[PDB]
Amino acid sequence: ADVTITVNGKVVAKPCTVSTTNATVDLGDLYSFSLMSAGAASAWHDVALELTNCPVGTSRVTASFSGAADSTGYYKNQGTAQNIQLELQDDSGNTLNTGATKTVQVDDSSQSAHFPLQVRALTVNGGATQGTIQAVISITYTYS
Amino acid sequence: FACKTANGTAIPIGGGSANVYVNLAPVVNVGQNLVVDLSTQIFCHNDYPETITDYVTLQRGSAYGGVLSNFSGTVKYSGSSYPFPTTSETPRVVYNSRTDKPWPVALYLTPVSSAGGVAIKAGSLIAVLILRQTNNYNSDDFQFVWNIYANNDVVVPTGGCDVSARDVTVTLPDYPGSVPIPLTVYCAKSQNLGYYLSGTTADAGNSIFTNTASFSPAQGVGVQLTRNGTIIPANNTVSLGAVGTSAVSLGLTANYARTGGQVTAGNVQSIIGVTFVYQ
Amino acid sequence: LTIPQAFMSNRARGYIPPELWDPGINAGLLNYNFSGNSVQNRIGGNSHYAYLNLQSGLNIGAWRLRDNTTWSYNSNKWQHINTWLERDIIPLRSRLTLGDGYTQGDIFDGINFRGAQLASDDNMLPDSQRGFAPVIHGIARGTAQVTIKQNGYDIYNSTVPPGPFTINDIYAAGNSGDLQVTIKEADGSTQIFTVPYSSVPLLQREGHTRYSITAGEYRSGNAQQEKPRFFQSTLLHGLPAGWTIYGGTQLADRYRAFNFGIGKNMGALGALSVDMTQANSTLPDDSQHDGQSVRFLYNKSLNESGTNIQLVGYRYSTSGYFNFADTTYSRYNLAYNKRGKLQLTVTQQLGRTSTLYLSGSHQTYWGTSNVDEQFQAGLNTAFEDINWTLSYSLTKNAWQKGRDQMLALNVNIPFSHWLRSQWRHASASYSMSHDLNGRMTNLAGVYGTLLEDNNLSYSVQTGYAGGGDGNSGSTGYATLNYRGGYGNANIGYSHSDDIKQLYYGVSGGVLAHANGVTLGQPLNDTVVLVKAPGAKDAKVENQTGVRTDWRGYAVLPYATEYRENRVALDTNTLADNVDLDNAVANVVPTRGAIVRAEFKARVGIKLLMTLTHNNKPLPFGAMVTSESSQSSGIVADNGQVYLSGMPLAGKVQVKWGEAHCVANYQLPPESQQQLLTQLSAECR
Amino acid sequence: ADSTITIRGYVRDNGCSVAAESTNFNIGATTPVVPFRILLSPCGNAVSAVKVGFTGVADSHNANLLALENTVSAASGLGIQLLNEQQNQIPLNAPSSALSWTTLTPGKPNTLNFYARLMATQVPVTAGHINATATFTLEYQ
Amino acid sequence: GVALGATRVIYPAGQKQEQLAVTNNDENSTYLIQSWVENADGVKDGRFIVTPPLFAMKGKKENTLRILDATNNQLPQDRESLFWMNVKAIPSENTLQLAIISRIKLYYRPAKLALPPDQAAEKLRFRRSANSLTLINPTPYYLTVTELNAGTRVLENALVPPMGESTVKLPSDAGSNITYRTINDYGALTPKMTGVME
Repeated sequence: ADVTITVNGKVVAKPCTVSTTNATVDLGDLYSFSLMSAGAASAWHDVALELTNCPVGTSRVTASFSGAADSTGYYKNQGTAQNIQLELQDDSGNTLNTGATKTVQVDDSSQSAHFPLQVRALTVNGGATQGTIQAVISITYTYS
Repeated sequence: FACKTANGTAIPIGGGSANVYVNLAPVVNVGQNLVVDLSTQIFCHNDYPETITDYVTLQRGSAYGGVLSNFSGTVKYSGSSYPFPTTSETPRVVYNSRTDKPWPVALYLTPVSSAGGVAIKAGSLIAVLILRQTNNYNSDDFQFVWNIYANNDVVVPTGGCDVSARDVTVTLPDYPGSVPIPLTVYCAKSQNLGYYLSGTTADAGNSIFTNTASFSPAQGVGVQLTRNGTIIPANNTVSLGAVGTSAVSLGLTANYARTGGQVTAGNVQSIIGVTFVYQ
Repeated sequence: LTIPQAFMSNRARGYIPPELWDPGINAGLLNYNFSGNSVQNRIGGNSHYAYLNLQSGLNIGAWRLRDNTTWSYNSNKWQHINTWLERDIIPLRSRLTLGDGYTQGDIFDGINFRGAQLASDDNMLPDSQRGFAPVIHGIARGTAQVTIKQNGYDIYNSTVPPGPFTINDIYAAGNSGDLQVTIKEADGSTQIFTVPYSSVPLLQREGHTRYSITAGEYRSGNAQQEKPRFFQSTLLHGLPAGWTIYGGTQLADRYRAFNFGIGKNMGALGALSVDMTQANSTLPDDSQHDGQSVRFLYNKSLNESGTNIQLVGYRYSTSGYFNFADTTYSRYNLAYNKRGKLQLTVTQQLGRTSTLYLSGSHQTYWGTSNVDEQFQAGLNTAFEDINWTLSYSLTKNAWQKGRDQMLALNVNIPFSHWLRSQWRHASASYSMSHDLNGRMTNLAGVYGTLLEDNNLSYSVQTGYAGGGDGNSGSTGYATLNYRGGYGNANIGYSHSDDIKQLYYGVSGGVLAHANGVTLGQPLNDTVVLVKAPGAKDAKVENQTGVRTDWRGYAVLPYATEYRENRVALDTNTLADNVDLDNAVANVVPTRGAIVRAEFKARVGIKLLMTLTHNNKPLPFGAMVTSESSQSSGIVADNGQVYLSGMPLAGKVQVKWGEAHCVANYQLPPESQQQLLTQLSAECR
Repeated sequence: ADSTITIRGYVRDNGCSVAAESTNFNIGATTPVVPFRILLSPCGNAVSAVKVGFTGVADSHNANLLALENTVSAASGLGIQLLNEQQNQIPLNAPSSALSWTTLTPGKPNTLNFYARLMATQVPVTAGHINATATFTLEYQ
Repeated sequence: GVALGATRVIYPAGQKQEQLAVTNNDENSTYLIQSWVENADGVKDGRFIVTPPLFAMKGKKENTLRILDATNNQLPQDRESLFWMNVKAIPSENTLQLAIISRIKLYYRPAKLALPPDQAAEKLRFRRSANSLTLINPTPYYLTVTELNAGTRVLENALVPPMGESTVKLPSDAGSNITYRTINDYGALTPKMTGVME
């Protein structure tokens, strides 16, 4: 009343810390009789990316995926095995190909994010040739 | 008889009646606070001093107008203290010179509040005075009404204390952070002072002010005010001790605070009102 | 008898009958996840944080009850988060959830609530009945052969009886192109027709209906936002000629929204879905408004040039259109609602080893001239094994002034490139990030798996940041993660210019069942229990770090619901006296189910008797059973029978027709050391 | 960048899923031929050539005839002669040196069609039940 | 129909046992699997015991065979040894029935071998005579040469013994250069190579 104070400011989202930096998925030894028909795929393998120590002000985290994708759109195989591609999805049945982004909320009680994913190897053209499978997917996080 | 001022030089309309546009420098003083000092502005002279000598007086009924119309005080008429509003005719002042001598008239206001004030915008009337002028040449006596107008925006103090600024804006750093609020108060006499904040608080303790941001508010966070690391709840009096003519800093420091649950990025804005109370 | 297959009730490939789906076993479930850090600063001192997330659960037959809690300590009380009781309705192909949950943002916005929700499940459909794919209709003069070619490769080959035929088992592979269907008659006449197709996310296969019915109380997580009761129902129905008709409705005390729309698979022009939502909303200030929002989505598959328009979306909302969350505030930017949102997502293939990617979002509000902008363009190059990435990002928020830009260059080089050693499972990463405002950060890191089973994963990355704000510094992050048979653990150390912090954590899952308690890695939604008593450390192959307990039970954290999962034990890791009757089992679990994979591990000396009856070898196929133990076998050539888990000395019963023989043996006491032993016996 | 996912694995090669089909039923009398087939499907990509041979109990009259089982009611001098796709006698109990490599197309199912016919040599051949269990040997390259 | 998990089994010296897989994809068929390992001379000597030697498979089922050594280091330790692994599926009215035997190569590989397996196919040598081509292999590996081409005519496949030789019939209408391919330890085809005379 006698004197007025206008206090302005802003809350901005600061980066968290990444707990899983070099996650790996070992599909094991696959058999070519099960990956012969077109569209045949291996079994789903789960991979989880968790972040911790999210500062207050960061309520959502968006992970962007990137990798070498062949003409089929799935991540290319740098191993010897041919006619095979690496597929990555979330638990919501959404294909997170190269360039795809998924957004999750930050648990207020523990200040931690968690990306539930699942990876497999599938043949689209059919006839998966014998050989090694090796692929790398790089994920970058933007905090909002 | 010609009267003029350097800044406005208002044209008189309707005989001796005229307006004026003069700057205001209200300063808190012991007893009463001066509002307008017409001595530095109004300059009057006699066109023909050798033939006609004028006598100017202030008739009863002169008062304030608008928001000031409910306030009183005193008038320094040629160095004489006369109670205000004018309930009687003041002694006249002679004019028999061609020089633009200053008009010895000062206007005061009686303190009725603790430290509050009223804001007057430019171009708004403040006082309405009734003047009566006679002459030694003959019985030509004429009365007119002078209305005082403001050419600038200023807040005339109503209480016995003054503050550095009536409106203070402070920008906190990004969450989390703090900022000291620049605000000091002084008074004409050594007296105890107490101030309490105001506003729409959020928590049940009346200590966290709601984030009243217009565009993209940051939910779950509000603004607190502290002093010397002590939380100040709203509508709780804090005593400043003995405050004299020297300015005393309230020590207020704005800080962030958490109101609800998850904090979301965005803007934060809180408007707080501090009122001063005598002790 | 020749019948057209259009009404032959043909089954899709990968069709598992609903009677084979396993509800699981009754069990108790726990997931613990403890994390913490001990920060140290040059100015400020030491700080401690800890967070224990505890998720409890219980399966009783066909239900699944789950609960979440978190204990947080800072330098201090439990805090409930969620709880829900769920089951799946097989006859309706649906799933009902009671308690804390969320809706789906297919049509309206995502809404958290605490009520009931019955929604159709897409995981019950076979893998060839999920997504969008045209239903190929045709006619055949006689017994013909139908082959569908996509991108030059035969993806569907079948023999069709005379008469009209329909095919609906096509996999969702619209990104490959167009399906050229050719039907060859016995004489030789060929019928050719091409079906090109593209799908937006809201296109359903012909005859397929998706739905959700939710009734509850809007839970928001905000202390200034009310919790009003609401009912939301959404539906989508595929239709012939590549159509899809969908809609929905939200009803509440101060909100009524009705949405209706249609999508079409135009073919060579790509898929386009248009819908319109009319919302009448009563604002917190008791002011009624009405509005209409129109949303278009467009999707084009890969062309010959390689370009595919993954998404082009545009949503326009009038002045009076408000969301449900807007009217829930307790009696804000309600005068600055959104005018229009434009989304773009495009991908290009620039040769055999290069891929370009574009993404962008542009949100314009009512009243204000501020716009929310987001842009992200990437270029990926493969080379042989050196992966290069050049990314650019541009973000501008409406409530802040200035554009956050970034231009990053990443290089990934496996160490197998430099080598022909434990460094085969390792690689090097170099990042160079430019803020486009003066700042510049270099980063160099080495990461990979370490242990024999590749459980331990290390990652050490140093870096230097400088410029822009003058805060030049060197920062190092070292992370060590581990996945054991009793749970996961992780350590981390982040040394900045001033802040030095240490992160620690341990996570795991505990399963309580009729056979006791079993520890393992953090459980996912569906879990498989490997019951193999007598096998101490048998490696569950195709799983990382999973070993059986000292009793023989191991929990597999992950299993695919409503699909056949193969659970196998590695016989190279079994003890010298343990023989599995069958090392491989198959499980078909439902969502949330804990299914046992029971294995019969005979423990004892393995032996190979040569049985002789009447001075002649025992006949082929004769059954042999141990009396004291439970071992059994079938006589092979030369009268040799192999028995596992036999005692040191006992009796053998032989039966080959309408017992007939008794065999006694006495091995030396030092015969257990040998993996397999051979002996001879006799009969009556 | 911030995180990486390294997917490793191996795709192995396998044999051929072989499905066989049971066959229902003067000197040198030959009955009409009954056809049967051997279906190799699915066959791995690396499976290029295989060796196919037939094994069984040679007849007393001649070693090139598959003898019948020792049935209590079995015809005397009655054997089962196996003909290849080109209607030529398949050498019974042929060694690996005598056997030859037959090629298979990877991916597509492969079929090997043979015929079986009853051969009577001890005329007058008595009446008896006909039963035989032969062995189809498939050796991988 | 039964299917083995591999067309070759490499048995390193000193291992406790090796593992193979059998798969029956027929939902209605029923089989009796009998397995055994014979030496290079085709006589069952009991040097390797496949466990379980005889077991019944009902319908669609995937089972595991454990090949157990019995050599006790009585075999040569300087050259690879060859055995034949046989897996027979007895199926289970005037009906002729067929029992399918699947035959694969079991390569006993002694430990501490000098030449790496990858560089074994490059060390063969050839010599051409009147209607005969002799392949000599000085490596201590059993080398399976396939897709032999002496110019334009296609020659027969061969299995050249370690530190040994083999002979392939050569028609007169043959070219000067010879191109050959071998099959590595994983069952894959090695790249085409050019043979060298003498």
